[PDB]
Amino acid sequence: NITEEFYQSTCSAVSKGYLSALRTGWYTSVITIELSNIKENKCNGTDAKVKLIKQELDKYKNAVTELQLLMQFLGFLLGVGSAIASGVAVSKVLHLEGEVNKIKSALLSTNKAVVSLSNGVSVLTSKVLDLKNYIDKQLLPIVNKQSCSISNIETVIEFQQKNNRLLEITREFSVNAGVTTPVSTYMLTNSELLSLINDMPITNDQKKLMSNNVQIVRQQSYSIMSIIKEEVLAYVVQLPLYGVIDTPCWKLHTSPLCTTNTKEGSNICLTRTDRGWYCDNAGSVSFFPQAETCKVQSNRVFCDTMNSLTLPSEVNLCNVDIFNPKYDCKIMTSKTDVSSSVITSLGAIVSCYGKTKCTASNKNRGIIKTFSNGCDYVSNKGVDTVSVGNTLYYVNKQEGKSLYVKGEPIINFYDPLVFPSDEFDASISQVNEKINQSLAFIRKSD
Amino acid sequence: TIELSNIKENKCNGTDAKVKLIKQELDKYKNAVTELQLLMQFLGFLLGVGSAIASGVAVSKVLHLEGEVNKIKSALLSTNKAVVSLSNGVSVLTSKVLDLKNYIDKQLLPIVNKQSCSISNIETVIEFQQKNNRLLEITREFSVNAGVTTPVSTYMLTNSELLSLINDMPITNDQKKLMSNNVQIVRQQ
Amino acid sequence: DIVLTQSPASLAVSLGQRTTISCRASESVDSFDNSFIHWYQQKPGQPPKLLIFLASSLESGVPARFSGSGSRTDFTLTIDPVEADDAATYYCQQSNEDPFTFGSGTKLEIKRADAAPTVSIFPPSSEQLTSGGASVVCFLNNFYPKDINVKWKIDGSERQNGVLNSWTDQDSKDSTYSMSSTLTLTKDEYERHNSYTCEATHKTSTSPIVKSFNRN
Amino acid sequence: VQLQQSGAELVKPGASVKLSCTASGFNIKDTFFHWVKQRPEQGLEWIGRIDPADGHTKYDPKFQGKATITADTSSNTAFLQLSSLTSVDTAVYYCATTITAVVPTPYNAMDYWGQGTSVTVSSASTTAPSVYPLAPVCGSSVTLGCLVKGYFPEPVTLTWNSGSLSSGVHTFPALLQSGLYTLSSSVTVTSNTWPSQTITCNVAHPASSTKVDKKIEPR
Ligand SMILES: [Zn+2]
Ligand SMILES: [Zn+2]
Ligand SMILES: [Zn+2]
Repeated sequence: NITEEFYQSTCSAVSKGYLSALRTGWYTSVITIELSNIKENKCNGTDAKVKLIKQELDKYKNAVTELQLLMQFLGFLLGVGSAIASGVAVSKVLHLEGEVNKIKSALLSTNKAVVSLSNGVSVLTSKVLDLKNYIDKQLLPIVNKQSCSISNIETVIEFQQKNNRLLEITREFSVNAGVTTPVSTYMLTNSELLSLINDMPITNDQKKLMSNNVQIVRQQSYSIMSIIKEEVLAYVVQLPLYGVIDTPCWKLHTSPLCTTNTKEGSNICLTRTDRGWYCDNAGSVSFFPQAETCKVQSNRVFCDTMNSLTLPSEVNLCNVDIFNPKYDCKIMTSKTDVSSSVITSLGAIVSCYGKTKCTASNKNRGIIKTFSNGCDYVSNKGVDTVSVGNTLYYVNKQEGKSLYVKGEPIINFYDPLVFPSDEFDASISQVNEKINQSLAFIRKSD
Repeated sequence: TIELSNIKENKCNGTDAKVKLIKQELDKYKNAVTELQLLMQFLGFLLGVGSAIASGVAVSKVLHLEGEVNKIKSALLSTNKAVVSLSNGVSVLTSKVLDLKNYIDKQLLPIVNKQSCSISNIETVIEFQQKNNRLLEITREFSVNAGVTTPVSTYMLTNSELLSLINDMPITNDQKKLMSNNVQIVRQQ
Repeated sequence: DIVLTQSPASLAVSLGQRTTISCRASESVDSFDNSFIHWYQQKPGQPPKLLIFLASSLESGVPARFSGSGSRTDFTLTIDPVEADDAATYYCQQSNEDPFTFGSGTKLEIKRADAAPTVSIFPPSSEQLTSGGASVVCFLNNFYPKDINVKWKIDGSERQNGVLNSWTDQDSKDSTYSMSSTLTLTKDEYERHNSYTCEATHKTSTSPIVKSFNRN
Repeated sequence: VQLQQSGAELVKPGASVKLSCTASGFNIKDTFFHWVKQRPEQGLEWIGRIDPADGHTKYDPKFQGKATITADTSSNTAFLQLSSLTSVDTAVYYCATTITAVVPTPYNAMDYWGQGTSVTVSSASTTAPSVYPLAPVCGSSVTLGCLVKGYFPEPVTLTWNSGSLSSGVHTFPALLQSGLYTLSSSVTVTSNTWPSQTITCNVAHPASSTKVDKKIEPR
């Protein structure tokens, strides 16, 4: 499964076992709730049974009215999308004349139908709740039969269950301005969402993937309010569809790499800034700089190409030889020699500088390693916690073998006299350019 | 730990409103169990990268092993608090905060099989949905968060349960008094 | 474990009367509102058949001649009216606590009018005599009550060594018993004597029923 | 619906045996299974129960190590493995479930039972039966007999006229004498039926793979 390599030379680590599930595009469905506009109830009197049904009908009638009022490091390199552009684009089409009537007619006999909208796009539609028929054909008839003092108390409770979902939906949208993420259990129950996946135009491998991770799918989905014309409430559900699946993926962890002299100043530091998730797709490598935004379950990675850059395969060369000519690896430089630790998939990188106390501890044995100054690594095999200064990090206990690639720290090849100490997004070649400009200009004057 | 009974498929024919609620509730419960089974399967840049739940997950991983539950299950059969040593050697305290099994298997379902699914007293169905309610919210919170919740809600750990957990934590009275007077912050962390 | 004591261990009941069986529990077998006691009927050669579940619920397809009662530690099965088919053993069982436990059983016998046996005697088969063995079989069919005495006489003197007796269980239709008595000898010893006699002593007569044959 | 259990078993002392109980008419994933032991002239002993949906089992501790209950939903079959057998394990073993109930509980009554599997623990080898017809000595009705002597182990099956002659039949329980089993059966018909009509004793002994038919013939 998962493995890990720590490169001592550039103070970074690569975890390799993972598999992709990249969100590549969107699927939009139209969800409808058929609900009825009720005429004024003539049930006077405060008989205890009566007050409950009148109160419940009133909660429903207000909820409809409430709904009517409501309808009226390198992250900076990424670029700016519009998360709900697709679903909103579908939502606006539903406003056109007799589009609801088409949807309404399509779901008249079943609860699922494919409708060709006026713009030509065919979308799945679902009737997930039928309060129109329940109220008009079961509840109100029982009220007239029993003259509003219901003999059988269970029918009012049967209504209260049906009505709660419409009340929770109207409560959520009252607070979200009609666009929510993740999509709630009231908007789409778990069984409904699983059912939409079976009917989506994707391979069984994709259907099986989504069905086994509905909670991830749910979190990557949007719920867009659309209309309440006629007797219908309609909102668009925007689902992620994963167009790239099961390609190899790897995560890069990076930490500052500094010289190890104890004197307070005069230390110089260097950090790889390309930390994040890498997944090769379609002959290229997709890079996700904010690895927090990617969600991992088992050994499969769900990222979103909205948060990616599309890079040449040669990026991989930065891990093995940072100075290679084929790709200019991104680095940052400073004189701030602060101690910290980065917990990786299968261990921990410890950048220990200055006078910091740095230790690795076992749950049973106590402290079992004290670090020297510099960037080092420890496997999660014998180690349970790592303590850097006053910070105690627990280590990941995911199983897998890690291997330490010894090497001379890269920072030793720079002398502090010509080293450019404020560069936030420089490269291997860019630092050399500033060194040669600085090494010639100072030398030439003498 | 919450004690659950797995309800097998009920054979209730009939459209009497009483049956409709009982069957509606039993299926509602069965969905939650099925849902939970799906779940088992300026200077900020200088800070450094932790793994917030690496400790909790490490405990959670051990519980997946064959019959680790039986260790837990037998330890709490006679009390609601016990310390269990897991397979990896870790001794962790375990708490039984709710026993829904005994109500369902020995009070509800017996009355169902006895009265041929036609419940006489509507109070038992309202009793059921109230008994059932907390487990339904617990499963909702987990269903929307991919199984990891923060802050810890009152459905996950009631106020008295947490205050009791603090007493049994390996900490000084200064720590217990600190946590006990700021449960709402404790929940947030 | 919960111990269930059933009494009586056996009883005789006439057709059409009502009867009761008791089942007493060691500890209470109640949870909440329910008693987890069950009653099963078992006839020889078959698995048990469930009659009553929980305390008083009659299992579907079971005649409404069976009823159950009781609350905590004391339970009752009643059969009314008793029919000839009801001759069998009855067991109670609790499921309120693990392990599930069964009672030690109550055997119900149907009481009927006395009947003398129909006696048939059979000389050894020609194949068995070829095989070098010789068994004499005596059938005593459709009698009541079960208590009966059989004696084998060879040439007018009693012989007990080698007699093998097997009774059937009470017939579910006519409430009679049957039994098989086989006297097994060696072939050489069989054809050295002439008179083989089978004597059944039964309460249906003071003089025993005698069936015999002479080795032709 | 039907629960069909495997056939009778002869087991060497110290060896093991695995019994099966295959369900027809319903899917075992939807209920609970129990195994119950009944020794001859003994009571019923609950061995344990299983939920076939997830493998969860609960045993009477008396049987722990001795009894292992498993299930396979693929073949809709429940199993009982008995290990390291001694003579006190000679007994009839039953399968059971709740089906005649609105909601199946593991605490519900056992309303359906398999027919039982008869396990005999013995070192003795298998012995085929001798089948002997019993004609009357050389009234209005006549009684004929059939003697099945000296077989091992149980069971044997005996019918009359291939089962079409069932009324007036008495078949007696087998007994051990000198290490082997002996059983007999009588049939009573009107004296006008025999010897006019042929009457044949049918005896099958599966363990020795024998099946013979013996016509009753007058002496
Ligand atoms: Zn930590
Ligand atoms: Zn409790
Ligand atoms: Zn075996």
